[PDB]
Amino acid sequence: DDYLWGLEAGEGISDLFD
Amino acid sequence: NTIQQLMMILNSASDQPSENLISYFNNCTVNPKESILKRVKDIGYIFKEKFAKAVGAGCVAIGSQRYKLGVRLYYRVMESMLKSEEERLSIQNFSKLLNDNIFHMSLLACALEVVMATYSRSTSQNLDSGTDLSFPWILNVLNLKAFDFYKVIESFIKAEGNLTREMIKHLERCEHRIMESLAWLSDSPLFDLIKQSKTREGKSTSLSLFYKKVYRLAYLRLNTLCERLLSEHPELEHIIWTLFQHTLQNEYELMRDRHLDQIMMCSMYGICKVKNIDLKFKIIVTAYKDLPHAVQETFKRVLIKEEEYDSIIVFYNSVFMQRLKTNILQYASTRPPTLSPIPHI
Repeated sequence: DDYLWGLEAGEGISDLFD
Repeated sequence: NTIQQLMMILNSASDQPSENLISYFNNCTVNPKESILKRVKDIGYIFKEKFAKAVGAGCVAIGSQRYKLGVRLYYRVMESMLKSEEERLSIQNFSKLLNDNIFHMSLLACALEVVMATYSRSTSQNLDSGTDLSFPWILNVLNLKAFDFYKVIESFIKAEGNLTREMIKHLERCEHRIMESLAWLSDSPLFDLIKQSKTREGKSTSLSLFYKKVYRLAYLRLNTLCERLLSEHPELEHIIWTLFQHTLQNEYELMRDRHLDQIMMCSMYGICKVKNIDLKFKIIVTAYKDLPHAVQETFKRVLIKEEEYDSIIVFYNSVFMQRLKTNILQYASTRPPTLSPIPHI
């Protein structure tokens, strides 16, 4: 599948919201 | 995993958050308990009424059911994420995250999109005509922006290991749609993030992540059009990719209210143009239709200046090429722009 798993090692959702 | 698996789990699940989720709330510096519960209830009157106005009062019970399962999915994934996060960085608090209304609106919206999409065709029954609430719909309902929503997709997917391949794909396509146009609309916070970056360095992982996925999607589509129209000239594409890549990054205003694919098609033409390779827009436009996104409106109705739209050819000549004239020519010059690395994996 073409989807790009963009989160590098250990990045989690917390690094996307304040 | 039995195409019914997650929905089975959801139908079995309790409406109230688990002892363990509540435990995460009690360890936050700011207790989010009341806010999450109220949000759930408030978004409920709003989702239920908008949904009912989409399918009709005879179908009021279905809106409630969509909502019920979506909230169960919401808590489920939320708990899943908090465990992954506690483990990921051994902390236990999470007040910063759990008190972020945007985070909570995106998890909910994403959860409602899953329940919504799995029962799509069923909901489509007793619906019909010009009222088919595809994906952006749920964003329209929660007054939530596409760029914010996109931030919860990869994580949401990695957090719910029971998503059907069919659900995984839909979520992925949703993110692609965001990347191709939704995230570049004038009401998109992406522009505040970009301008912030162009200005004061550091910060915004979400923008860096956004672009990583744009470039990857961008290249993929680009590469598909080249394999079809430019087999004779393999050196192109990488050059076309460079202009395309440089444009989204440094000429991002060209993307405002426009489509990823319009900049792509205009990049291919322009580069072939200076490199003395035929390639009429007529050709390009015809192959484009082979792309998963691909709709005619995208090259037939392109934003020119004011709310004035025209053919992608008008955009190319009046805006694109005029805006990038000298950059384009540098590709045919003695010292060609350094080629941009092709997005990988």
